[PDB]
Amino acid sequence: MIKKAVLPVAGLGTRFLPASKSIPKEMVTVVDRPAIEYVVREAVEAGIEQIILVTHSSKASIENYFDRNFELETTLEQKKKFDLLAEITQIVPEHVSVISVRQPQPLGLGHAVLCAKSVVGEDDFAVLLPDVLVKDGSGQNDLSRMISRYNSSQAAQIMVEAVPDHLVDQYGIVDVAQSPNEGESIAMQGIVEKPPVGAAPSNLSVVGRYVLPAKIMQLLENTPEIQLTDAIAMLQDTDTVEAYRMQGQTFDCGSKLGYLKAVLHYGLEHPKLGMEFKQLILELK
Amino acid sequence: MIKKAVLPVAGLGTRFLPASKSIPKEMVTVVDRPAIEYVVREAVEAGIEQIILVTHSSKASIENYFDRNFELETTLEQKKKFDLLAEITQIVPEHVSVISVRQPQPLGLGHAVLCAKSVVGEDDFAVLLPDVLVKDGSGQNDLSRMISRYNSSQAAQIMVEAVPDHLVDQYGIVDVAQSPNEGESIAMQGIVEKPPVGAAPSNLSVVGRYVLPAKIMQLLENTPEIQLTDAIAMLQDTDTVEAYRMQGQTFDCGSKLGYLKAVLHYGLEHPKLGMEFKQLILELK
Amino acid sequence: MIKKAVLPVAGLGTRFLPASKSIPKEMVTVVDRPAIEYVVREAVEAGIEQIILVTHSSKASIENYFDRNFELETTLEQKKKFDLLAEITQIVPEHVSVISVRQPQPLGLGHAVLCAKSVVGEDDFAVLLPDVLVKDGSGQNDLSRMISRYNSSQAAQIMVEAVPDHLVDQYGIVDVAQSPNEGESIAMQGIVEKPPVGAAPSNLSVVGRYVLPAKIMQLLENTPKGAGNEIQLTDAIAMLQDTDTVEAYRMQGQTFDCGSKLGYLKAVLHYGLEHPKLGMEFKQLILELK
Amino acid sequence: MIKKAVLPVAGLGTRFLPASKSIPKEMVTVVDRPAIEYVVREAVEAGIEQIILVTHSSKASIENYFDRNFELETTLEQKKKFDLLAEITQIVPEHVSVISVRQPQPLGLGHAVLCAKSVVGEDDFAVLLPDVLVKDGSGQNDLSRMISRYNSSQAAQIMVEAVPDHLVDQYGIVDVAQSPNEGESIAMQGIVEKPPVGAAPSNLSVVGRYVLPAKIMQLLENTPKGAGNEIQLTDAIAMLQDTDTVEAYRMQGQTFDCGSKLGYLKAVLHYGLEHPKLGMEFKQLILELK
Ligand SMILES: O=c1ccn([C@@H]2O[C@H](COP(=O)(O)OP(=O)(O)OP(=O)(O)O)[C@@H](O)[C@H]2O)c(=O)[nH]1
Ligand SMILES: O=c1ccn([C@@H]2O[C@H](COP(=O)(O)OP(=O)(O)OP(=O)(O)O)[C@@H](O)[C@H]2O)c(=O)[nH]1
Repeated sequence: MIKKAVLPVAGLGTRFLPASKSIPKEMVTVVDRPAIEYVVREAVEAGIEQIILVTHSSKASIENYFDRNFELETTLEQKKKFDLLAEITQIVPEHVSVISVRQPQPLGLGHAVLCAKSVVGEDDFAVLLPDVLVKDGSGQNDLSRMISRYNSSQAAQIMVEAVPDHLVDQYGIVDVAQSPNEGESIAMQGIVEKPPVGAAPSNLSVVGRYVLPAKIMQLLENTPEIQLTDAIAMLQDTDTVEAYRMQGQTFDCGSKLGYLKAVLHYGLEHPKLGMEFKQLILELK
Repeated sequence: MIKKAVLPVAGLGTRFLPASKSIPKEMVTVVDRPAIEYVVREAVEAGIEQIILVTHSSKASIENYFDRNFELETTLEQKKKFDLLAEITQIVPEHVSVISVRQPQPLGLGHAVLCAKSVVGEDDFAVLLPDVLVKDGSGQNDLSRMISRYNSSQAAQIMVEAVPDHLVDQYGIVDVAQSPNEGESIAMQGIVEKPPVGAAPSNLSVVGRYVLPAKIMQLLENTPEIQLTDAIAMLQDTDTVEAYRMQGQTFDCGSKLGYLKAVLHYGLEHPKLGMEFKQLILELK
Repeated sequence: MIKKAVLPVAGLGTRFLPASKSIPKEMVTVVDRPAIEYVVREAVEAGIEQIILVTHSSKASIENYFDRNFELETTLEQKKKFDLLAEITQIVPEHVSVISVRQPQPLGLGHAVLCAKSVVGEDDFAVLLPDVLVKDGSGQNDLSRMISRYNSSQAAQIMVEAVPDHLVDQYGIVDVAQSPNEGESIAMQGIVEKPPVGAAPSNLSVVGRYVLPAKIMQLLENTPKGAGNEIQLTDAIAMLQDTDTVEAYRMQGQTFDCGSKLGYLKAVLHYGLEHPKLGMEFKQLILELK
Repeated sequence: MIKKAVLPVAGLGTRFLPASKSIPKEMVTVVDRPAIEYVVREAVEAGIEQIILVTHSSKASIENYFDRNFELETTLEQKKKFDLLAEITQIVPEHVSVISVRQPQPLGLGHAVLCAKSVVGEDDFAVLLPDVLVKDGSGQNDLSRMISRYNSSQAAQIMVEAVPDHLVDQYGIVDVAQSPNEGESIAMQGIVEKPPVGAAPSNLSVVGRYVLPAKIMQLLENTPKGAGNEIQLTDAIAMLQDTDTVEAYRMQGQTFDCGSKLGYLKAVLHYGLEHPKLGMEFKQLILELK
């Protein structure tokens, strides 16, 4: 049922500078590969088949990464390095397609999603914010848990995670009666942006993963900058909308410390370099 | 009904070299603008709303041309040149979208179209070969004549034009009982590629404009290189397929002489420079 | 003798839109190649060895033009188009180097030439404005003549061409005593911008070809007007006047301004006709026009 | 004294895939900036003024890094992030020029340095391999020491570092008589590639930092092996031996090979810890690991 995902990648990264000065914030290297690969992986391992990049003129290198590189391939055949040729050819299955649409101007997330309207048509769809990485410890990643819940419930889904009470002021936070269990959804009434450290209706931050109906493109055409949460509220007035509580862990690769935490955590766990990396950490003091 | 058009632009141009050495053959300048603009114009003036570029890693400059250029725009505001700012902002209507999908490898036109399968879905669609320019003398361009004929007849359409008998050997040529009139279609049985100057079943060359059903994506998955005409033949075995005979004139911007003929002909007729150009020609001898 | 040339190619090409919305002005097709090829050819046929491109972050396609393209070469081999592959491989003699340096911000032509300071060092150099094409010549080209002149005289050289009396307000024209003969120089004491139709000191227009000494870099670092128009080349040449002779060289040849849309079409026509292979078939296309 | 450095940065980065599939190896994030920033910093802190990038047609992002980004600057202004805008504006001292020349085909390191011939001219120059980071130092850095050494002695200088006896087969190691002290040089008579574990002429590894005279360009034009491995730098330095002293300089500091995936992670760790702002909070992330 849910086969399309919008990845809004058009935004420059003022928060991961100068790393992203001359390359997309999404192509910054997490262990041995760009951060966007962990996000595209996440989508594909949860049944996506059309990755829709809403992109900017400065970000060919993102499209290129999921395309074939003639000169680099046919100097891994001139040399005899077919292990590597495997790492640059088979990034996503033959049946997964990567599409591009440009965001003319940076008029917000809701505007980004709306640029995708031509491509999503009547299909429901996932939204995945590339600067957030999500790490699963099971065999069903939180995007898949969330999609199967959309599929049965037919309620829009918004991935959330609890934050310390003293930082609710840094995040979108959901208006929810009771906090659901790790892995399940509750009904939600709306999102409060950056509520003061006293007056939040939960400790559950909007993490940056959504499943939404085609309907919302209409809603986005008619908001009071176009911001997503406005269209999500407008959705309240017709349908049920649930907040999904993730089982996994997040890293904001936008913040310098969230990216250094992603390198450490994803590195300890790399198939090959994990044990040799664990070693390099031990040798430090 | 017919709202999507596939523009296969992934092919390098060995025939317009060195012009296209470091820029796409499609961005070569015809009077005062890239050749791709005449083709996108053609599609939009005939009711297209999703231009689908099947593209290559070397061709960002094509996507860029239909996107906004921050630094160039906001030094036409620092300067006070709003006539020009009009020529770089309003290339295609707000409601026309430009989509990109990459052709991994150059496995032929039929492969190019098939790369578009994710985006076309069940919709019927137009195919427009960018290195051919088409010039109309009426108020209905041959792509529009051809689309309205698909719409009523439900028969796939293949734009054709008559060639001298001594050059049938340079072109795809249609197998057709009688030649239709300029502006109308006949039934056709197949295309013969480059038949010898004796044994052609008509003098009507395949010009490089099609209207096809979604069906053909299935057909293209199952051809004996994947070449379009094979899938078109396979279509014969189920549906009627008509050859449309254009009222207009062509220029192959692929050949050095067809491009010099496009500059002359399109230049004599430029809103502003037409009369000043006509002048420059007169002054020559 | 003179081995180095600065091509300032960092402009956003506002005069030639939308053609240059998304590719350099310098990569516009004149017949069958980009304009920049005709300017590099001209330099090279005058013994220039080092082409110094003062460039902008979107002008990679200029640099790619004089470099080798793997995927393009290998598709030409696979099609056994060997003469073509030989042409797109030898764009510049093998002894010719193409360098790049960035113009950080677009502060005009003197600031652009100042950006080549480190690559020019103590050498004397030509400047070629790439938006001007200069065609025609019996033997050696106008740039060669003007260089042999800089070599003998050791006077800065500024290429000028005679314009009709009623258009001298469209041009920088030079303060000279008498107009020299075609292919000769004369001392000049200033250039006036868009002089008034009545009273201009000659009919000889500044063309966009210079031979200057390294000295000029030090002068470009000490010309005012930094916030108004930023660094003006004519102001630095004015300062050179104070210690050094400066001469106006008069072309034998004929220029074409591929900055205007209408000068571009003049060039396509004139180069088209003279094209060694298409010229005759292109004349044929013209005749057939009515 | 020594004002010029060639950074050969034209490789396709096969050792560091898929990280470098679609961005230069040289633009890989080490903590919070690309690797190339650390190599340019090092050169500059040793009085290098002209950075000469020998580059490939896909390495624009390297050149864009040391240039100004209009759209990026104007979005930083609109967000009143003025300290950041000041940082991304002054990446290199204002007296430092970054030049580019293309390596037409990938024929190895001597062919790359030969591509800088026209920009080096008669000047003596450093070569810095950008895939090697060199950290640490009490006062002036290893490259400064090695340059002041090239200045006094007028002997080609090759930076070497002591490796464990059982790994000398992973390295080019130098034929020296005695190993010098850290921060000192000694005459060397050859480098042997991956010498055998038993018998190597020292434990001092070639690091990828050189000070060479212009002479070497003429030698690089006359070293054989053109079709085998193409032009080898060690072959040209061997030929320099024939007329000129050549010395091995021993680092005070410590290198990191961001060509391997595992040397990259060493660098991130060691630079992370020493990062002037994140170091302490990054140590904190390590402690919390179990
Ligand atoms: O107009 C918009 C806004 C946001 N986004 C998407 O949302 C995120 C916005 O990325 P930003 O560039 O806005 O975030 P940042 O961390 O650099 O911080 P500031 O610039 O606010 O200081 C990115 O993931 C982007 O792709 C868009 O694509 N377009
Ligand atoms: O695999 C293919 C084949 C063809 N095409 C599309 O069809 C045309 C093929 O363009 P070509 O590059 O094949 O044509 P050319 O005129 O340069 O001649 P040769 O290379 O054959 O010598 C272009 O319009 C291209 O976009 C593709 O997009 N992909």
